[PDB]
Amino acid sequence: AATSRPERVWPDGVIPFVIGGNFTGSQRAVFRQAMRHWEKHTCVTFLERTDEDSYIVFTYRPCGCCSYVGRRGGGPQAISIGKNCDKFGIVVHELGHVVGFWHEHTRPDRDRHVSIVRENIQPGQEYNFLKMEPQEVESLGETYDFDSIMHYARNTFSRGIFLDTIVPKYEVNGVKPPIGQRTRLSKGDIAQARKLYKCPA
Ligand SMILES: CCCCC[C@@H](C(=O)NCNC(=O)c1ccc(-c2ccc(C(=O)N[C@@H](CC(=O)O)C(=O)O)c(OCC)c2)o1)[C@@H](CC)N(O)C=O
Ligand SMILES: [Zn+2]
Ligand SMILES: [Zn+2]
Repeated sequence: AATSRPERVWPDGVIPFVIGGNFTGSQRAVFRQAMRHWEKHTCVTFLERTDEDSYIVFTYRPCGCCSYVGRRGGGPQAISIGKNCDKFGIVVHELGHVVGFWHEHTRPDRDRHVSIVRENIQPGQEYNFLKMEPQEVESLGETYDFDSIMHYARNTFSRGIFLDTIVPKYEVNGVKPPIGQRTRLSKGDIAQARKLYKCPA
């Protein structure tokens, strides 16, 4: 679910950052490592902000709303981290928003790849499962990525942990594809980010 908006792509892949107060040394290091993980596999670079007008701010607040998708422009933008969402893989996911990715399951073509089980969604959280409108996403010829760091788990926003809200529609390597990994960027995330940022081959 890569943004279609050219203005949201950070110029030259350069993303200035500020780490806010109220984070421990340990948390600050994880933010650095998550950024480095993005840097190792793509042409995106994260720089300590000096006088840039547009930059990200690691903002201490409860997990949830919101981390801005792509470059906002004309000022700072939040990447929001709290006590229950400060681990490496979660920060890598939220940095996925920063670089310009929406959630994978919101791709305009997602109904070919996953079923949404509406009856299992927590009432009031259904809006999180709406597709992006087709003018808002350009997938750059890349296949729907079940292994994406941007993909929801099977029971995200579910009424109960044993109730699925998202079910892949078909098998990959003779098994239903696992979804919701928060370990590392997938092959697909890297390939798609490289296309989005026009990285040298
Ligand atoms: C109502 C939508 C809820 C989305 C929550 C979601 C999320 O952040 N998803 C991705 N983002 C969005 O969908 C989305 C929509 C609008 C915005 C957004 C984000 C940040 C700002 C911002 O930087 N605000 C400033 C204050 C300000 O300048 O007004 C701040 O927080 O300091 C934003 O500002 C309005 C444009 C919008 O994000 C989060 C869940 C854990 N998640 O998945 C994280 O990985
Ligand atoms: Zn997210
Ligand atoms: Zn993708």
